[PDB]
Amino acid sequence: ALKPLKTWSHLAGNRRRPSEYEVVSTNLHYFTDNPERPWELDSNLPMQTWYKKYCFDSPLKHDDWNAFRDPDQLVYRTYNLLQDGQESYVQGLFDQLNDRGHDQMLTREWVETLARFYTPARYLFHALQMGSVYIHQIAPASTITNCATYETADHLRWLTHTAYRTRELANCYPDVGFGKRERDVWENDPAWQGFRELIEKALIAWDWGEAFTAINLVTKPAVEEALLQQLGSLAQSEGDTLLGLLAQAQKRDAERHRRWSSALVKMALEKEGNREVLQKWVAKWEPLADKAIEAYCSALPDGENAIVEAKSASRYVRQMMG
Amino acid sequence: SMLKREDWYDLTRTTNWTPKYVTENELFPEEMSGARGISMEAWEKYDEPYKITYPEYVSIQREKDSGAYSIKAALERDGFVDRADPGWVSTMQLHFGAWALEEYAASTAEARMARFAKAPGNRNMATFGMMDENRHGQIQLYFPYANVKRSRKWDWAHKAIHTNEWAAIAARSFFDDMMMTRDSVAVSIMLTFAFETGFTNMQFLGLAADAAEAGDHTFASLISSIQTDESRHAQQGGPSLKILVENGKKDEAQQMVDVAIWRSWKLFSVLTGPIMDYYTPLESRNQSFKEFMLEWIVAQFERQLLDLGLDKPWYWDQFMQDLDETHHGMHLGVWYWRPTVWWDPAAGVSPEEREWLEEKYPGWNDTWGQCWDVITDNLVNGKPELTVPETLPTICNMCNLPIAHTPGNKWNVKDYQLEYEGRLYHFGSEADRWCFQIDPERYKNHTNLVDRFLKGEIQPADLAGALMYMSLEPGVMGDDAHDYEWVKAYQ
Amino acid sequence: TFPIMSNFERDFVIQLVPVDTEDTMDQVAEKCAYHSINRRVHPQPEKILRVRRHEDGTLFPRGMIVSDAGLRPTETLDIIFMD
Ligand SMILES: [Fe+3]
Ligand SMILES: [Fe+3]
Repeated sequence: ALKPLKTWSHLAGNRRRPSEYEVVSTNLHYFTDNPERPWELDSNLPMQTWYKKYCFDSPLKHDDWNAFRDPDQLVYRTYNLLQDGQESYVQGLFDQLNDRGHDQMLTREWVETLARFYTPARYLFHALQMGSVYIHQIAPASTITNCATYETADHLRWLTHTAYRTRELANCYPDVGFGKRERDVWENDPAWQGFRELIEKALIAWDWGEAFTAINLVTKPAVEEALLQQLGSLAQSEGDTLLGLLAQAQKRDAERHRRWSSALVKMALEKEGNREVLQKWVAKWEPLADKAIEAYCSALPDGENAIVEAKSASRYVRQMMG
Repeated sequence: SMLKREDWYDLTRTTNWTPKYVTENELFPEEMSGARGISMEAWEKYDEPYKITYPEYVSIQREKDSGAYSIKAALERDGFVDRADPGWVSTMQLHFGAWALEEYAASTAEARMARFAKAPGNRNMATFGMMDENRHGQIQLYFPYANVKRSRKWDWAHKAIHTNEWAAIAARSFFDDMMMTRDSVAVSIMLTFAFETGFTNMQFLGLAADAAEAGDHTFASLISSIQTDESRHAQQGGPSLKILVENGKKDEAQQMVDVAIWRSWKLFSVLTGPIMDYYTPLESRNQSFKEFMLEWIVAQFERQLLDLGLDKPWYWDQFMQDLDETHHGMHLGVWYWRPTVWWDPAAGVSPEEREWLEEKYPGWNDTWGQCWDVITDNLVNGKPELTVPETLPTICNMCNLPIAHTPGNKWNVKDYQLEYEGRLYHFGSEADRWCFQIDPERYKNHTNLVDRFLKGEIQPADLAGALMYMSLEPGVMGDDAHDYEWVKAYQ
Repeated sequence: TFPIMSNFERDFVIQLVPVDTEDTMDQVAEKCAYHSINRRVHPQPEKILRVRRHEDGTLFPRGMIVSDAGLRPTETLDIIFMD
């Protein structure tokens, strides 16, 4: 007979007893087992081809993508503990700011600034939701996939906060057309038209290393600095205490996505030529992120200073990774 | 104060826009999205009937795990597992090996829908679906891991799907076709409607009665937790069908419905039936595998299907008939070929088991009972050796299962062969063959285990060679659950 | 050498059976029997083992060679009891 093991056979010999994280997240994708024929069917279906083209054949290379570990070590159980806690905090804020009548106290120029700069963001957030959900279904290791996992449910979290506040805001200001106009603002407004082309175009980069870089490394920071950091700085000096707080609460999600991106980038630099592969993709996409961030921040109060801080905080993200 | 859900919930799935810097076909390619010439506007007409929003999800689901992990930590040092019936130990080893990575894989099939659906309501419900399946695979690895020092076979909760053991190939074969290689809408249908709504939702309720009846409260709490999540996601296929029936596409919707139920049925007749009729100790049966099918699965299909504007599959009557046989097939296949699976199949043919079997299925002893007559006489006669095999069974080219059917006095075993581009294919049913023929580009150059064998790929090319090919070694390869203890009733 | 698929009469299962190009219906039948008689089927020596093509029900005569039967590799055969 084969003898009973202390852990799984793929974790045997670690010096150290595997964690719940490793126990439930590692070495779980099985399409990577037969690269010449991912799925147990004919080797020429479109999805066999999609997966060989965009997963296996990606210029970003490593011998062992299953060695990756999410530095926050999230599993589903932990993720709901953390986010039920964060949402008690954010729903408490909605509850109690409403009780006070916070929305009734905002100036009319602010109300108008929300309608144009704040609530159409439901579209930009659903889009990074899709973007990160694509990364999940093409990444080469289940521990990578899991990070896009929890990140996607965060993007849906921000969509959600927005749907809700946008309704609260139409209740207070039935004539602004909150709820009715975001699609147009998103479709037609110049302040939106650099983000929109950054993400419509990034949403068709199918190479898992290219989707990664463009969603995580370049689009999400330009979106986070424009929409969380600078619209919520602006909210806060403008009297909108709720958005100010909201945005900093969602930035907590964004910093976590960055901790895992930064770790993946670390693991990529182990292999020669990966940096160059990644620097080339950043340089493809960065110009569209500079467009985004100029169209947006320029239309905001204090314009050029918003542009300049967003551009360099966003770029300091990637700086910090090599 | 807080808003009422009903008041703001649409704005959460008001997320479609008209693309500009890329084209629609570029944003949603048809091989991923599968929108079928139906418009973004027509698809927005899609309406999940169970709403759920982010913060509800996380608080509700935090407390589903609080409970389940709590129940498990509480009974851990009691070790029920070491005292359980061995057809029950084996039901759980089969469960975890066959479903735990397939649960995880389904988050990608969920993600497929999440990215690529043109129904903004599917994209968000598929994002909670994606979550659920993440949980399901994670928990159903965490639970068995508790048992790893008891037996190498519990390592197969992880390892199964990384193997070319035949049952594993049969599972990947199902999942890859239903949910890993289909366009957004095909998957909503094939997977969430056909399989999850149509089979696993009830299977899992039953599965959970049986845990609890067997004294296994950890596994009862486990399975019935995961089952309370199936609705929020299994619902996704319903509304896609309605939109395809209402635009020019009833036939296509029909055709995937037919495909996916046959295939679900076939997986089901090997994975569930064998368990209900032979491993569940006799006095703990309710109803037969067939009674369960007619009361809880089949009625519902006709119900769903009718309200949808769809028809019963062309195969329905035959299907009806096969609830008398197919699993008796897959049972005898498995026990006979026990060293080739990762658990210990339970024969289920004591005298008392046999009169149970006779009143559930009249004819049994006349047909099934025969081979079991022979095999029984052999171990009574110290010839155990003729109760293990010497060749491989013929494997279906569709479900990747043994071709099998009524034996003894009403012998009806048939092979539904098809020659296609210079290759002979073998099919266990008219339906298995029709799944192939309606789409042979999907299946053509796949090779089943027997095929591989015949082609040179399994080396040394003998039984031991095949055991090794399949990653099976003594200590995992399967034997008689109750260790031929039941042979004694015959001497 | 040649692979075929034995549908043994009153067994539950079709099985893979190697035969030789040089056998006879009779010796084919016998090679099949190894896998079904006294494993899951009872001997009928009142009876004769006949070999008939599964697809169109054609009976091959006891004496005939595999090599003149015109079988497809893996072709399915009925293995029957008459005289
Ligand atoms: Fe599940
Ligand atoms: Fe499910």
